[PDB]
Amino acid sequence: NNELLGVKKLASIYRLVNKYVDNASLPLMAYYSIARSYIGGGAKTKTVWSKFDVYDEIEFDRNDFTDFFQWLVFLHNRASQEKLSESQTTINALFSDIQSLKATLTQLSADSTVIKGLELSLKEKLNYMKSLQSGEHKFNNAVSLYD
Amino acid sequence: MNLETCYVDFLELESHVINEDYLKESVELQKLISTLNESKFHLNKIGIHDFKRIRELQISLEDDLTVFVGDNGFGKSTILDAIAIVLSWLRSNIEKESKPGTYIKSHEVNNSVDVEYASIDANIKLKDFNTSILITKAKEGAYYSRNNELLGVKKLASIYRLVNKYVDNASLPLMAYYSIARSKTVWSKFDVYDEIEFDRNDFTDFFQWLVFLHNRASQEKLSESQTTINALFSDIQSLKATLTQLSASTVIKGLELSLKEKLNYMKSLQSGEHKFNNAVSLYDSVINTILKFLPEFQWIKLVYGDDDYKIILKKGEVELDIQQLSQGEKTIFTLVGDLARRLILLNPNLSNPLLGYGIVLIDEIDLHLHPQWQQTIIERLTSTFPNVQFVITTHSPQVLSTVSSRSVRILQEVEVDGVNDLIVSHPDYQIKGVSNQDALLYGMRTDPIPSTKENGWLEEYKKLVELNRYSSDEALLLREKVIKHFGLDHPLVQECDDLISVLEFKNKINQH
Ligand SMILES: Nc1ncnc2c1ncn2[C@@H]1O[C@H](COP(=O)(O)OP(=O)(O)OP(=O)(O)O)[C@@H](O)[C@H]1O
Repeated sequence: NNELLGVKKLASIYRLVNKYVDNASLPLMAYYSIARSYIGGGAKTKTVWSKFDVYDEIEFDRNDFTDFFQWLVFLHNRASQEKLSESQTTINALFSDIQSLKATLTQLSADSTVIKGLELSLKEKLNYMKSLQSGEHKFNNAVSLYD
Repeated sequence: MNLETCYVDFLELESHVINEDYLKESVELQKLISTLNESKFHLNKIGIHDFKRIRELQISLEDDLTVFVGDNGFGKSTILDAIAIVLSWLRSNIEKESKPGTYIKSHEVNNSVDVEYASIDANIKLKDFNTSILITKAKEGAYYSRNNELLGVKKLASIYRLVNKYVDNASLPLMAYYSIARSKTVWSKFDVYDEIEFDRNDFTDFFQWLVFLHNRASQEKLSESQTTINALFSDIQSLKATLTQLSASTVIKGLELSLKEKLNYMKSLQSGEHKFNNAVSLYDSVINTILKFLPEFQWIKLVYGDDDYKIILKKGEVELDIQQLSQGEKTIFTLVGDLARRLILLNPNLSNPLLGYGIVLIDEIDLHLHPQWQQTIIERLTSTFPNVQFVITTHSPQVLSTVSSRSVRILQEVEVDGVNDLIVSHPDYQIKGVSNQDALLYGMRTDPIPSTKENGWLEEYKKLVELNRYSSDEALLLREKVIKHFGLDHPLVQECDDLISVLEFKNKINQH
């Protein structure tokens, strides 16, 4: 007979902690046999991913390569969506205001004009942009993951 | 301004002038285009001879809407297939001169003893210009009606080839046929114009097409376009920074530089190709068209979540996944999406491409639809695209109550001189706004009340009551069955009791 008390007990702890934790981590197990040479040497569209998708098999072969390609494009589009929207608004406001200051300094033309007010507006925009950052604080965690 | 008169003189001018640019900009071309754009394309008449169950018939079609009502095996699908056969040849000639169209299948010929050939005739009227096309096939008859007469359609095809050869971004008529189950050249978008026939209940394919188009649209918004907007992000700022806060001669000197920068920024836009319905412009136009068709929704967008991606529709204050929709809404969604997709691509010059011209054939519109949906589909179809001709066949009486009586045709079967042939009639009343059963009785000639066995006792009890024999023992026995099946409070019993009381009072007065 086989003795499976230890594995059953250890796995029960992982399932219990996974029950009460939103994004609990799991150990990584993999095996790259000699058949990987033509895994890269040589269906319904997937829309849902999960950490248990990698747990179907312990070995690497065939369709895993295909899934990598489908996963990569999913990451790229996620970055592109976050590149647009409100992040572009701060891009337009902060750069133009900074450019407005820089040209004036370069121009050296002639109440001190409105240079102080422009600098104050730039400082306010920079402070708001810094406060708006969330998560990894570098475009959330999508662009950084792709790079 | 006759089309023929403008066409002949433009052809003569083109022949006289060898140079293409000389005739490219001239009064003859402008006159031809101007009179071509105001013409309204619509079919006028059709005749059928020895085709399937139809022996000999001539049908006149309306200019905006026409509804065919009939039973099973009455040739409703025969008429639509005949029109598709006629339009196939015109489409083939438009694509290329001297190209075969669709032939008549051998099994489609009538199986009568004395038949020899089957012929189809059609008439297309464009403002004042008229044309007619006849296609015929003989199975085994010794004498046939010569060959197909395609002379009329070749002139029209050459007209369209001429107009679109010199001036680009022209317009073409729309021909579509939404059939039943059965079963370069703007190909970058993947829409296929080669096939006239299209099938509904293919929501998966349209969903994937929408997702791929959205990804291409998002890709085009970046890269070199992001550079041009960056330049515009400073010229407008300079204009404001030079004319807004310092209003209160060196200060005015910078305005010339700012205007020079604006003109230089205009150089990049000048070196830009025409939109030609690019990926960005197609997406918003399609989405807005669907939103216009269904005003109950606020917006539609594709959301890439932390792990998944899906399309979210908002109505009221609730957000629904696209997959939560029922079968009827999916069918409407793909039908409107395909119509908008074809209309946008076929009219790249018009400011509002939803004002094109064409003919659309729909078979069994009421398939997979709740009765609450059937009562508003016609008004929305006829209001979203106001310049298209529709030919529709239907089975549901609920749809009929929303259609004017001037666009209703009824197919019957009558026998004349020992030969049974089909006939077309018209309703004798106005059926727009009437109740459901009135529409069923007048527009379909069917009994609205079933002939169930439980009904059999009802009329017998009524008849006994009307003959002043309600006190008879037979009536008393029958009342037990009726009152047991229906109940005391049912309105039908209540009116019967009212009649009983009225007759009793009349008998009391007469007796005294
Ligand atoms: N070769 C033929 N000769 C004579 N009659 C034919 C022949 N082929 C078919 N028919 C007739 O065609 C009739 C059915 O025609 P059709 O398909 O137009 O009917 P429909 O009820 O309008 O169709 P649908 O449900 O597709 O709208 C049958 O009743 C049959 O008698």
